[PDB]
Amino acid sequence: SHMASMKKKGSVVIVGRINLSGDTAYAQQTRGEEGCQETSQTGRDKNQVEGEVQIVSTATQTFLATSINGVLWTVYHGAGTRTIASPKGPVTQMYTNVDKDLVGWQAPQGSRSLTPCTCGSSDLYLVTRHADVIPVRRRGDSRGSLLSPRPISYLKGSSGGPLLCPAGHAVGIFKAAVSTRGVAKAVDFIPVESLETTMR
Ligand SMILES: C=C[C@@H]1C[C@]1(NC(=O)[C@@H]1C[C@@H](Oc2ncc(OC)c3ccc(Cl)cc23)CN1C(=O)[C@@H](NC(=O)OC(C)(C)C)C(C)(C)C)C(=O)NS(=O)(=O)C1CC1
Ligand SMILES: [Zn+2]
Repeated sequence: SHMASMKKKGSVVIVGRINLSGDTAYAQQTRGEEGCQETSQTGRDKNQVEGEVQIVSTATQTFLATSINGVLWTVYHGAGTRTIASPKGPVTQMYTNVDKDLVGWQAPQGSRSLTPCTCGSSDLYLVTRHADVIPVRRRGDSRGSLLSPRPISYLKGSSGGPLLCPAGHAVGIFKAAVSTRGVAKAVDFIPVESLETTMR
């Protein structure tokens, strides 16, 4: 083929956040589609970053990313091997594991990090891209049941979002829905211990 006209994939772009700083959880958009597209190609993102849970986008997908221990984590099936846009240009992943469906970049300046859970608690809460907080009972190392099942439509675009313990520690990163006839009864996640193993 003709290398001179081979395209490059864009960067992952932060387009908003799930605000969890107050009494009420709600989604905020910080960048529109025109801006997202331009920032994805340049990889230069001068927007102020805040909070632990970012809403991110490529040209073709939108999902979430969560800061834990100074690393912005998300799913490989969303991000691939892409760089993330940042103030001084594209930033290369510092973690990539296709087997775990996991990628990570250094956490953006301005972001806040969740602390990894050491509670050993099995009463969890999944935070969606729509800022719904979904009670989840932990059922194994990497699976939890929804207390109230939801159609998979409800969860689509929330991979890379956090499962939190009652104290607000990060317990895992949302990976896949366990679905029966389109209804999500459970969720698979990357447990925080796996992140911490990946970090070492
Ligand atoms: C509905 C919301 C769920 C959380 C969600 N994730 C998904 O859709 C994922 C992607 C795909 O699975 C996997 N791909 C690649 C992997 O590695 C590279 C995986 C390594 C390990 C495992 Cl576990 C799965 C992997 C299929 N899938 C399912 O969840 C599927 N379920 C699934 O596969 O369930 C079982 C695993 C139990 C079979 C299905 C779509 C059918 C519900 C999402 O929101 N995505 S997204 O929209 O944001 C998209 C990033 C833009
Ligand atoms: Zn905890």
